[PDB]
Amino acid sequence: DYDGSPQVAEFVSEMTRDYGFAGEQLMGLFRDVNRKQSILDAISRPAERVKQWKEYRPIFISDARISRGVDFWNKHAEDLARAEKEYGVPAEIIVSIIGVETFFGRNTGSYRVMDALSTLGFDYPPRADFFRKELREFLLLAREQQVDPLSLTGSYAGAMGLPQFMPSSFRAYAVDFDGDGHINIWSDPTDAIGSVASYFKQHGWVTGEPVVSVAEINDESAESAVTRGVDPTMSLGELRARGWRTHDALRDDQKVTAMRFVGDKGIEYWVGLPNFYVITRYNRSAMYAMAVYQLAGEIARARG
Ligand SMILES: C[As](C)(=O)[O-]
Ligand SMILES: [Ca+2]
Repeated sequence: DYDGSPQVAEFVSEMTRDYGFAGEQLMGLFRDVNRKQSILDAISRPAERVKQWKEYRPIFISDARISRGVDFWNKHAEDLARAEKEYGVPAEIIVSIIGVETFFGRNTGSYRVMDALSTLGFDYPPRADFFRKELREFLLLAREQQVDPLSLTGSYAGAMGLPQFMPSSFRAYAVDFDGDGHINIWSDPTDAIGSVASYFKQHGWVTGEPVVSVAEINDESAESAVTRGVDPTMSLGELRARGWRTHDALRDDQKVTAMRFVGDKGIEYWVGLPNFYVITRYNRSAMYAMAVYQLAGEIARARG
């Protein structure tokens, strides 16, 4: 497959030139790497019908998902208490991220990271440059952990372990959280716990600030302020000047988003506060962040 590709040889040339790898051994690795046809079909898929909150929320706030989230919390309560004390990130949020990303380990990943990132970085032009950056960080992270690169698994796009970190997030955020010398986000829940918290804190999480606020609108023209995407463009003072009223009497000066969900029992208006934006840094989706925030609430409810 990648035995003698020109681009593969030019990737190995940059690896031995900017990061000091041994080209010969590096090209012995790529001889054992498989091009995954199923990955190409997956990422070649076109626009997939986005779901209404009415249908999206019940997929992730299920009795099974919550129940297993309390078990996960019970089992690692001491590491979660440690992560929340050191990083200022709520424990229910950490559990909820892991429960949403992998269902607490049930869906860690079906492909070898080396296959996924190679297939993409060398056989998918639209984002090849991106997935060759991740391939590079992955070879770097496999060297740092002294693990062998073919033993690591992940999603079709190369997200790894319980928190589904892509290689670059692994190198920049993952932490050795039980003091044993390794960073094992695949099967060491302690490192998963600490790694998610390090991610959130380093993406701007403010400890003690609320995440979301229920909102009302004075007029249907205020729906023109619904945020297209997850990037805020106004302060809360702006949005309120547009006809949005938050039940919470929160300060004006802060960047917010405005959301209109078609919920279980009618239209739902939400204002996403900065911390809510930190959740979307994990996956650029308004419904994702809402499912994570509410799931963390259900699990904290059921745990007591
Ligand atoms: C896909 As990620 C949580 O490493 O940005
Ligand atoms: Ca560790």
